Amino acid sequence: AKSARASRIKENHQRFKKNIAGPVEAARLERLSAKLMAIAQASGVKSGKSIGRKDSSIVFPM
Amino acid sequence: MRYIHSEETIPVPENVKVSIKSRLVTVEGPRGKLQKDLSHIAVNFSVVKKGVIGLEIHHGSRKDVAALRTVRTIINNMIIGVTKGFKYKMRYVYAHFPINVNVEKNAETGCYEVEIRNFIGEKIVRKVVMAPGVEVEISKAQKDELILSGNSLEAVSQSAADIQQICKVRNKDIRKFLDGIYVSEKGNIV
Amino acid sequence: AEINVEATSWRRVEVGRVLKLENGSLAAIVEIIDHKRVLADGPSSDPKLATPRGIVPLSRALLTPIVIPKLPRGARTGAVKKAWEAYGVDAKWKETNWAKKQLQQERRQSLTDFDRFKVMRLKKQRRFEERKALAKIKAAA
Amino acid sequence: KNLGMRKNGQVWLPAKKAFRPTKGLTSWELRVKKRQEQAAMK
Amino acid sequence: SSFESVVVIDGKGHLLGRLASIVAKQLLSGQKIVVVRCEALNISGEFFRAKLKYHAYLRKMTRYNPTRGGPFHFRAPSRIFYKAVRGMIPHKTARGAAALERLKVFEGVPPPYDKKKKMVVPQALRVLRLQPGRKYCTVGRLSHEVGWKYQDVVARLEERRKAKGAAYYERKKLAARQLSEAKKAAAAKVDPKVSEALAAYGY
Amino acid sequence: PSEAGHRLYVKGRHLSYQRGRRNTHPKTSLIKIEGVDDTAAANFYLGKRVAYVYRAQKEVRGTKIRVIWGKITRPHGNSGVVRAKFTHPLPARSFGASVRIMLYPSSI
Amino acid sequence: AGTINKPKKPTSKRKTTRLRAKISKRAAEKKRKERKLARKNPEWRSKLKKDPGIPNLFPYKERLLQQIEEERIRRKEEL
Amino acid sequence: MGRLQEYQVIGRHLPTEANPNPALYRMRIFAPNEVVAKSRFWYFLRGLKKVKKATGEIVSVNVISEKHPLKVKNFGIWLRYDSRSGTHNMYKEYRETSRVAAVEAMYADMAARHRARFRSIHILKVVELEKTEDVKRPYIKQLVAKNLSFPLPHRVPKISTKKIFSAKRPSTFS
Amino acid sequence: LRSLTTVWAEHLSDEVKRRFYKNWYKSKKKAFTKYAKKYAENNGASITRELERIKKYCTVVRVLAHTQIRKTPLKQKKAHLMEIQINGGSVADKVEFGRSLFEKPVTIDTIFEKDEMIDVIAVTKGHGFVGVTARWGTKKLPRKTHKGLRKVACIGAWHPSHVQWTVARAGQMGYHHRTSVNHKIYRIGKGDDEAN
RNA sequence: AACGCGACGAUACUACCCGCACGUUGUAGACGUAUAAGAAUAGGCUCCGGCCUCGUAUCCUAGCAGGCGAUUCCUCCGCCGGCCUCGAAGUGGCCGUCGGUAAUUCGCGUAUUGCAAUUUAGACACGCGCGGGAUCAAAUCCUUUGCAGACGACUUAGAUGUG
RNA sequence: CAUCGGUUCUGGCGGGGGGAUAAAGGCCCAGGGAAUGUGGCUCCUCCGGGAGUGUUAUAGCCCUGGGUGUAAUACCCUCGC
Repeated sequence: AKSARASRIKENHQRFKKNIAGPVEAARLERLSAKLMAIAQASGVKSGKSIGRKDSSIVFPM
Repeated sequence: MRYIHSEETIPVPENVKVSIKSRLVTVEGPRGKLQKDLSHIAVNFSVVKKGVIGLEIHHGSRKDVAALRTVRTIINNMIIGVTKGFKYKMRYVYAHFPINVNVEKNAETGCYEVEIRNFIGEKIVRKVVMAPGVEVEISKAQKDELILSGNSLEAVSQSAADIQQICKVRNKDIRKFLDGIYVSEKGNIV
Repeated sequence: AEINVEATSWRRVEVGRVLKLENGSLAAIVEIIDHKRVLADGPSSDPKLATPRGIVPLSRALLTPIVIPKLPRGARTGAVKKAWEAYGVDAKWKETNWAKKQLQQERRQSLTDFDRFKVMRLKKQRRFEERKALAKIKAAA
Repeated sequence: KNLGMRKNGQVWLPAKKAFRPTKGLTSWELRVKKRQEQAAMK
Repeated sequence: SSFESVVVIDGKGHLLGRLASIVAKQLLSGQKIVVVRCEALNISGEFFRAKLKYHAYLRKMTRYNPTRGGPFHFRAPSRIFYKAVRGMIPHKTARGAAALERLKVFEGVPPPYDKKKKMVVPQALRVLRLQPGRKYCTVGRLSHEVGWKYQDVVARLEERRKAKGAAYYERKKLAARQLSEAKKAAAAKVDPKVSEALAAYGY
Repeated sequence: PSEAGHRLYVKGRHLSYQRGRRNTHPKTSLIKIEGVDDTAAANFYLGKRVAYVYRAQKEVRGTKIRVIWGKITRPHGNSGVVRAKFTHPLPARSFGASVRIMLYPSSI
Repeated sequence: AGTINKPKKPTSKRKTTRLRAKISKRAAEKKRKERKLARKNPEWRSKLKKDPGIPNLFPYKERLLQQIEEERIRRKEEL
Repeated sequence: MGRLQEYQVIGRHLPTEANPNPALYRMRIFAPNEVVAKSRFWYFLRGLKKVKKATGEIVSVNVISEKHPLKVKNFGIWLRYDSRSGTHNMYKEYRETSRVAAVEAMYADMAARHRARFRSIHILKVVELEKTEDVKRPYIKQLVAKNLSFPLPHRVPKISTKKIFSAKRPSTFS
Repeated sequence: LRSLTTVWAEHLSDEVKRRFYKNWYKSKKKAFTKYAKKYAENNGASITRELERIKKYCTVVRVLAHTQIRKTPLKQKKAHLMEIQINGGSVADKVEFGRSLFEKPVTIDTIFEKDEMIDVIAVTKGHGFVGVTARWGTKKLPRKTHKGLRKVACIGAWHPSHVQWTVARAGQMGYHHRTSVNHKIYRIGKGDDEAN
């Protein structure tokens, strides 16, 4: 028997993933993301656009 | 024994440009452009004469002196590839099941792809991707022949070797089952 | 058929090549014994640059950019001295950058405490002038 | 073009020369003289 | 010979054992050492010899319990260099432990060591030690093939750091040009006697 | 105002006692002087007084800082390490600590 | 072989005192036995060993042979 | 084997009533000093003429200095060395300025290439090659070539071993 | 991976504030009260700054989500909160998607779909202290075996002079973390559907 | 990792933060404890002219442990504030205010620590004090739960409620 | 700290002797010779340099004898500061 870690079994699984299961998973992902998108849509310092500092050590103490 | 000085010479044709910097040899010609990194070999490059490249090794052993011949042949093969090119003709033969060979060019990657079907009646489709810069065509003058052409001899010969090795007969008498794709001719395009 | 090659251009161990030894003296190569040792002679009138005729290991020496032209192999000290004075090896060695660095090292080694204090003060004055020049340059662009 | 056939089929391979790293140390006439002297000695 | 607050050493191009011996001697003498870019360290000999030595290392483990007492196989390049250093120090003594606390090892150059001077050790430099033609391998490549997981992250961070260093070097070249122009312009305004006094002194 | 230093001594490090492979002798210490890398350079510092300066917990006679005094006796090895003899042997914990080599007694 | 990926048990180069002493004793016994066998040896041995002579690549072998002829002629004339 | 010198050692057998004027024997010995030279001389006479040290005397020991130590010369050395297979001839060539330097280079060469010690090597002849055509070995024929000139690639610079750390990476081009 | 910042919504429910307490009935329930003010201070400048920090520096974006445990018949009032990774799109897309998803209910059928295999992660049934026969499935010793029979006869019969870690021993059985894969969803039924 | 780490929430006090006031407080050990290209090494650097063994270099370096007043200079340094910037364990750049400052020269002071005795001087952390600014929290026992359990531990609930 | 004594480590300086009265070497004198042949001459070229001829010429070298010379210096021994 060919093992689950066999190179030929891995190549067969990769071909199956690319040619058969992939489009189905992509279409399901498109539908789910569309529904969840539908739910989700249903001075620099003083404005925060400039990222300022928030309000054990790597070096020896000096 | 360490030999004080040893040298080799490579002639360059008139329409060929050679540029060497940090042992990175770039050879350009009518057919294209090739590169090769030779930094793993200790060699001093020079221009001894107009159109002649000189290779020198100083205080080297017999092994180091002998490596210069390999460097010379590699650079000469690059020059021949950019001047005349390299061409490998392959033949596929069969007894009962005709081998179906389809050649396409992948637009995204820019490489040729060879699909082999019905090898001794097998249902699997063998797919072999050529090295970039290698063109494969189904010949029209002869029956059941592929032609692989390019500027890199190593790439062309390795693509031919991959196509030859993908159609391997397993668990059968090879005196009786003679099916396969074999390299039938090697030469230059020009 | 044009070829562009960029590689290393070493200086060569040859007859007439002047070596600088570790003591700062000079010696022209008269004969090459092997790849590690040569026979060398420095017939300089300056005692700092003079070297007795003898075997010099190449690991103990450095290749100067001076080559005495048409120096015969095996030539004795009189002929080597005549070629040395005719070529003017001492003047070209003085004009080279290695002897200038050696002279700077000797001048800095010969200093005293009062000398170092004056060096610091005069360097501070020159630094004031250079700082004004740099401020003027940076204010311009 | 090349007229002869190469055995392994790599027709692009150049006309190689013999690997003699000690080539050019001694001349032919001196070697002939040494051959005569060694023959007389033997 | 010099005494420093800390010596930051670029680990690129250095041989593992010789750098480890020199660093261990410095640590026991009392010098604080930081080593950066441990993924770029070098081991002499062909790569499969180092790979075989690490697999032989991986063989050893406490049989009755691998969670205690066993040789714990650290896959990171900084940890490999740390193991090489620790094998050269009496680490089971208080003095050896105190010498080990004076050492820091990292992959890449984390800040603020990216804006600090990195020194080299010529007695451990591979270009100055190995004979030409002898083969050598990379500790980072060995680590990647024995199970270290952060080769790509360190590579991306090093590329970002090198781009920032390129910008800093452009500014440094501009400053050097301006300094040369300033010295040339001010040379006319310095007192002449000051000039030949400094020239005779050698400055 | 002034902004220079005040150092009139040479820095050194206390390496170890005089020892074989196994036996150690605290009566003699090994000192690495900064910038001293050979025996001819170490011969300058022979007879110089060297001080090991350390801190204590209790203030005695106006200070918490104690000093062990000694002198450099002879060079050691080939790399400029010197041998030093102190009034009391230096603490074994001070392997790697710093010492001050003075310029006195001076023969310049 | 898969030595690199899966090395086997290492062969120790560290010696043991018992094996060192045993090897030393066997070496001493072997040299004593060789002395006894050389004493008892009935193999024929020549009184004068076969000298190899003068090498051919020595450049003055001809002058050495001239000297040998001249010395033998002089010795025959003196005797 | 060391800073050798060439000694002319002349010795003889002690005069007797039957032989009032014994013959003198002279050898050239490469030895570190005169005691070793006389010991080697008596060893060689015991091997050759069956003259023991107790029945002989040393007439003279002199130092033979090189006539032109400032001239580069080629030397051919004919020797016999002992391995466990037996005694083997060897002719070798050395490029030096003195016979003593050639002999020390020979001793180091035999030690490096055949693991031969001082006791197993007999120096049978040391000659100075008069002409360039007398050179046989290629490793000296390449050195006596016309207009000899070579570069020195990959020279590791001399850095003091007491300077542990360097601010710049060195270069191997001079 | 290192967490850089977290940005919370302005209003958090009581069932998710119960997660941050052990004695919620005694507490003043002060949690996130000072945090809720920074949405109004400087027009949420700190919130926008942290969102921009996630946008510019981060590579993995995860929402924080909690259950509405009050709609279950469970007596537990404290809700479960977890990080759910946003996959797909760019980092700015993930950040904007999560910020738009703040304070909103996400239904199960918008994350998973019928006829899909998923993975289930849970802690298993607890069994307490269990002997080797049920903990490891060892063969029972014969009847009336001395010093017990629901045991392993030899645990260390060879060298080393130790019990090895691979030998079956009595101890805790169950209550283990498990991740089981490839479970097919047969139906996603709606709560408001009276005929699901 | 129970002596590896991160983010976040709420933090009552003698708790937290800010200014200065010092430690019979502590630390494998301050004394200028100064200095970022990358890359190659059978090749590199550049101001594009040339340069490369070499850090034996560069910066800094004077004044009661460094005063006072001038002469004179617009050079260097430091603290704050604004705008940008820095996520590998997050910090630098520009501008502005203020304070200090021999690049030149001079006057007044130094003594007596008595012929040397660490040159008590730096950094980080900890603590006790004031004078101000800011904030009014949790956990455990107990009762309960059985998704748990030998006992501990664990999942829950206990403040008005969908208890 | 200075002046001493005992023991010891280490640096430098001034002399004497020996050998082939070192061997070399420099500068002169008188001979002899050769090539990894200088100049010259001839023949080819890619005009860059090769090949041949022959004994110092528009470079030099090697061997012998002599003078300066009891030269200097290395090495060994030795008297001191």
